[PDB]
Amino acid sequence: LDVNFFDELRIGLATAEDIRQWSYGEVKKPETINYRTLKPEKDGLFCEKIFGPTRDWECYCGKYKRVRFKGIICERCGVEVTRAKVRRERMGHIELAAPVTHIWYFKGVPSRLGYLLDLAPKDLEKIIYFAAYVITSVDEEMRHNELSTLEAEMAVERKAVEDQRDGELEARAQKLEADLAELEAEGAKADARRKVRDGGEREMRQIRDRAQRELDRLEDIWSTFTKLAPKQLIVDENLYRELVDRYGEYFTGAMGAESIQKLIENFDIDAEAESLRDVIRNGKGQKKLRALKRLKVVAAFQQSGNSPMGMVLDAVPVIPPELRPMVQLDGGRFATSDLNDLYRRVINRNNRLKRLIDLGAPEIIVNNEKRMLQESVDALFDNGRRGRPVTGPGNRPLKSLSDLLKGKQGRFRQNLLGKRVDYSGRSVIVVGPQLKLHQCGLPKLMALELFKPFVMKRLVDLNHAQNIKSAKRMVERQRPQVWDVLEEVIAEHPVLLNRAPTLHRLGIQAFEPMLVEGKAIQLHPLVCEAFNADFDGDQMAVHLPLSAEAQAEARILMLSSNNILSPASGRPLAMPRLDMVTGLYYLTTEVPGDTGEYQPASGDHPETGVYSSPAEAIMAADRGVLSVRAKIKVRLTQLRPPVEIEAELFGHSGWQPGDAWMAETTLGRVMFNELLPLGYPFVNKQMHKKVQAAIINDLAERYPMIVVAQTVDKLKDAGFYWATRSGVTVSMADVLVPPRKKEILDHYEERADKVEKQFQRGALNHDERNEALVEIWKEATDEVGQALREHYPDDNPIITIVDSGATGNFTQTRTLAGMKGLVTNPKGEFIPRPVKSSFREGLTVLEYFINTHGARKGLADTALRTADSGYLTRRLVDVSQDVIVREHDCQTERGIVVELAERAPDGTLIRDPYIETSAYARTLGTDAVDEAGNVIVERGQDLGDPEIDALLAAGITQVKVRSVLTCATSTGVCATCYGRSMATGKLVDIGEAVGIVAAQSIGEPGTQLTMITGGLPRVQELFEARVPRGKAPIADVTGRVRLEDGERFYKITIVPDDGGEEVVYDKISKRQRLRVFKERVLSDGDHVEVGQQLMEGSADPHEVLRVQGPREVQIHLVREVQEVYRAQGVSIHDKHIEVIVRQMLRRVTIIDSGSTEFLPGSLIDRAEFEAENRRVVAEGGEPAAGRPVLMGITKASLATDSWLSAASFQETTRVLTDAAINCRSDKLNGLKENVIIGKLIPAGTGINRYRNIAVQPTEEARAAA
Amino acid sequence: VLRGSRLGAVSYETDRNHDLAPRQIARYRTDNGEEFEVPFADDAEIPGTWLCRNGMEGTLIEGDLPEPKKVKPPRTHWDMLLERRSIEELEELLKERLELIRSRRRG
DNA sequence: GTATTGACTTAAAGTCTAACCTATAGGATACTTACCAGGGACACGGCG
RNA sequence: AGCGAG
DNA sequence: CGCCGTGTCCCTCTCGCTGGCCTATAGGTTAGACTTTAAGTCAATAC
Ligand SMILES: [Mg+2]
Ligand SMILES: [Zn+2]
Ligand SMILES: [Zn+2]
Repeated sequence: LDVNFFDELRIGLATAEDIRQWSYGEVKKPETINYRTLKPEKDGLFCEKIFGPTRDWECYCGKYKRVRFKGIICERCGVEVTRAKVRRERMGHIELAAPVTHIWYFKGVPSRLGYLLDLAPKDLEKIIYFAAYVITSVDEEMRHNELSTLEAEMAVERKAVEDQRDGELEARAQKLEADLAELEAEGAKADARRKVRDGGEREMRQIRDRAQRELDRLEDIWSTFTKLAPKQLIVDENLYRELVDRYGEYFTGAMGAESIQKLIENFDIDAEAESLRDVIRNGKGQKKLRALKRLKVVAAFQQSGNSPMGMVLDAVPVIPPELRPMVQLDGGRFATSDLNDLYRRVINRNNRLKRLIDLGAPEIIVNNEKRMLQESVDALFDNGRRGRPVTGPGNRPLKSLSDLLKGKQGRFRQNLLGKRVDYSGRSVIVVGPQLKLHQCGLPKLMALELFKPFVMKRLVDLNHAQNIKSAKRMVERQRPQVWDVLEEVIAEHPVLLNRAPTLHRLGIQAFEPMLVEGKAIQLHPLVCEAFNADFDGDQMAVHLPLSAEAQAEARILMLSSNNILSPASGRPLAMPRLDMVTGLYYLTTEVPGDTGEYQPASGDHPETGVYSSPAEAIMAADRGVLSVRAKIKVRLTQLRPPVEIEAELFGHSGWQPGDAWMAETTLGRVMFNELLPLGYPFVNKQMHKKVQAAIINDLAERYPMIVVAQTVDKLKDAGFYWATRSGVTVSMADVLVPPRKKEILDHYEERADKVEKQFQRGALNHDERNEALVEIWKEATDEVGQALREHYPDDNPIITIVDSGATGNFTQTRTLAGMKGLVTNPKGEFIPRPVKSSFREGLTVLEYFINTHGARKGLADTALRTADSGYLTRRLVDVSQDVIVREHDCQTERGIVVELAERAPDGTLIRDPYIETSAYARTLGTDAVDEAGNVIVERGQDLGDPEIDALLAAGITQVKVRSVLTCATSTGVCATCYGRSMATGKLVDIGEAVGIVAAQSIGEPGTQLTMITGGLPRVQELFEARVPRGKAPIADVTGRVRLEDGERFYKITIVPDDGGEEVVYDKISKRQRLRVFKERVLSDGDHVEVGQQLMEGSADPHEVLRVQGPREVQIHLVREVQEVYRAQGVSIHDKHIEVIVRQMLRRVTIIDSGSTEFLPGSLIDRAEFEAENRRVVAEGGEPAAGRPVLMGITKASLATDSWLSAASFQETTRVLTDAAINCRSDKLNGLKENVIIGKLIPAGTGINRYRNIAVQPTEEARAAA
Repeated sequence: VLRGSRLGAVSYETDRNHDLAPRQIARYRTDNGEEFEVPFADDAEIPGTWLCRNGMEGTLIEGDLPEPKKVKPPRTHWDMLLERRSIEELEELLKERLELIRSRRRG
């Protein structure tokens, strides 16, 4: 109905009564349509009488028609006359002739049916598929009382079989007497008599073996009866039949799904649950473990009022026909839905079962039919789960009813969270440098097609068209007059531009579209790095916001000129790069001895280098007098001087717009400083990439973002102009080889030859020689690189591009000129040849072949890595959906300590290297104290660059800041604890989805992390909390490390200072080398602390958590992830990893239930844990002890309270099976659930405080108007 | 595009809830004591038997009760036997079987 | 222009008759069992 | 299936 | 009652383009024309 009356979405088992209450009929015949008239057939799968009419408002024959007969049913055909779209809504149901079991609750490991009934999965599969009988009832009373009468009968029968046995023995004796009489009365061979006698005694041995067979056949059956109890499986139906004919009463046995039905019927959940609870409480061991797992399914059917019966089906619901359409494709060729085949099979087998039971058939045929019906329902619900999948034409599996939901191509992920949209286009992008940062060229044809609903209206209003259809005709023929109207419609109507993949937020940005001539979207050069879009065919898509809210969001939140800083680290993303950096570096660089320079020589003439104003400087530049890169002194009267000269000449209130000063700089630096705002002081620095980035950072921090956008645009223009004028170009004469190359190659080939000799004399093995040669040639490559670096002039276009920060590193320059160096084996090792030639010299054939290995390996690795990083990003987004800013402040005292500078041994504070990503953009939780003095900066400060400067000046290192980890608010986090928003540059808003931003910021730099595990796999196993490969154990208690030296192992024993119970470590492998504890490596009998890693590598986060509480595992995780990301050279603020880590540590393991519905081993949320403790302290206190646990991103995501998000995340079938068993209601509170149900997400502009803002004119405005 | 169709069609006709044809809800009762309402139009005799949502036919619950008759059980093994054998030989075989069993029990 | 009657022809049923589909049955020598990944996590049976 | 961008 | 081995299940990036046997009976359905009837049409006329 309405997305506001959508408070909850409950899932549970659908009993047969519910299934036949949904149904509007029963599909009784396995038919779809008529072959000739091509109309729905009666009682068929597409029956019009059940699911409604194929045409709006008609009965099947035609008697009743049109809306005037709405809600009626024709008495001839029985079709209800209503809208045909109800065929997408009404369901049917097949009434199975015999019960079947839902496959989801049988095959899905763990078998929930088995756990409920305590039947082994093999036994359940035997019973359900008619391979073994099972006993469902036993009259213990009549068993007990007749245990003597039937004992008497069995004694009689045993006596009779023994009597025939002894009669057979006597017959043997008589025949043996005859045989011996024959043997010893007539003349025979000495052995022939013994041959026949042994033959006869062997016949009697066989007779006694038959007697033993009978004794077994009777006594085994009696024993089987004596222990006959319910839920006992009976293979070898011969024994079963003998039992039924003999002790048929005293026990009831069945076979198949109906037997499980009877078992569940005769199954009191309360008593079983109570017995299981007693067993888990009193017993222990593996028995208790199996008991506990069974109580996760036996409790679910108790806590809720759900029957355990929904597992066994008596009716199968039939999906509405239009969800499985039968369409007449062009050419008449009909196209089934692949589900009508499975339904047809089910109905055929059900009807055949009905007929077989009606006729009266031997149990073999009817049981085979029942097994087939069970298999058909299984295939309908899940193909290929048991046995070979049911295949259709072409030998392909039939798309079952569950395959529609699972996978990347399933329904939850291909049609609900991601959809195709109207009002969208795609085209190749071409750079437009004449655009402004908030503009994008939009091809005329694409814009006209996108906006044609609007253009039709406008050219009807202008009277260029008479009505809407005429206007549409003009648009379809692109009449010459519909282009100006287009320009009038497109005005200030933002369009979102997207480039797949959207690795982060700034991959969708709203631009004010401008019309361009042909077929290409003109993108601004600056937003390229935001999109990661270069112009070699990088198509991108354009979406058109329609509603007022959509336009407002595109214009305010997403405008490209509003998104300059990266949300990950806050560094500018729209700053100039490549050509513009080269242009600005060329413009602002100074070259001594240039034309027009400044010379102070006297005695013959004045300095003859000084200029009265920048206008005169540019006039001189026009003449061949003054270069733009020549040191001069100029009189400046419109650009503010730097802090030192300002404080000297002005001191206090230097008002620069009018005052004049002397600037000893180049003209290019003056021209550049004219691009920056008026308030910005003179820079007077060569503009490397780093310097430009720092300038833009400072500008964004101090000035409004509009000023930032305009300054950035002017910088782009100047950079392009002076990159054109820079004359950077490449030629084989601009690539200089080092002149000492041959001497170096000879000097190192001598060492290589010495190593080869040494190998030839057996001095060292193959591996050692390979390593030595690798080292030699590595040193050689280093030396030739140094020679090349020192040989190059500082003016060369190659080195100028590399060393101006524009692009490229010096390794590429060395590869181009000099020595490419060693090359990687296809396996991964280093080939020791090596490639001893440059790319300017040209590689030989074999050198090129050796080179190709690593390049192909890298191109395959890049694909696999982008896949892995995308998967990790998906997991990180899904885990932290529910972390969004809710409040402004917790007022929580708890905080995290950050070290900042480190005290020098001689005494000095050196700034910590990784401080920009740790302490910046954080809020102080506790006031800073310097030498027990006053406060340098108190709590509740953004802790920006001036703050850090002041702290380092004071002489204080550790400071307590507020972080999401120690955030007291329960739902999401708060603005203050989260801190400053890196993108916006100020305190975060009260609706920001910081979880999504954190996930995207962590997962975008992946695909640039060049994978102990040390790259993307390391981050993957850190977030997943998996035990690492290099499980390096850490100490448990402060003590002395009694170390040994073992063979194939070690023992890092430790004798504590608690003196308690010294623990030893296991077969710690010899390959793992010892760690460097503080300078001295771990020495035998050395005092270690509580956490000092003993062996090299990583320590599994779980152990460090168990040993040091949650805070130290938090620090360990953040430090390890940040170390992995720094090792490659990527900067991510610590707060994003902190958000993810916070999401990982939110649950507690239950050790003691207490007396409140808490299973041992259950992972329960800490907030709910505390709430239950508060509820239980009163009315009798039974504290349920618990212990912190570190989950992973996948486990933490799939444990959410919403089944709609967990199901759409991963393992849809398991999630839905468990949710159905538990009767879980989804409150529809996260972002994924709201997206799925198509209602406003509770973040950003959708929260309840911003959405229902009341807007009205101010009273004075109304009075004026 | 392959451009398929579900057959049937669409009909934009301004939905009316005001002037609607008169209806007479008719109750039917199945075998398993389940009532079922059916909105038939007044200008048509209410049928005496409806295949209800239950999946089994139900008669009208008012009086009437026409109670028709249908063909007896389509066929039967005995009937098929009587189309290839007569009574006298079947009786003779029954006597042979009876005497055989009597000899088995008492001789 | 707007009030009528008297013919004068016409499509739409409404119905009876005929053929062409449709549900169904049957067939008697004898034949008797069909057909290339890994990587991680969890659960079940053996052995000590 | 081949193919493009990352 | 632990430790091990084996079997099974789920996962593995986004977007985009092109085109490749026979017979016999009984019963229901429709098509086709005949006859009737509501329906559309024309001519003259009076106020
Ligand atoms: Mg590209
Ligand atoms: Zn009808
Ligand atoms: Zn907080």
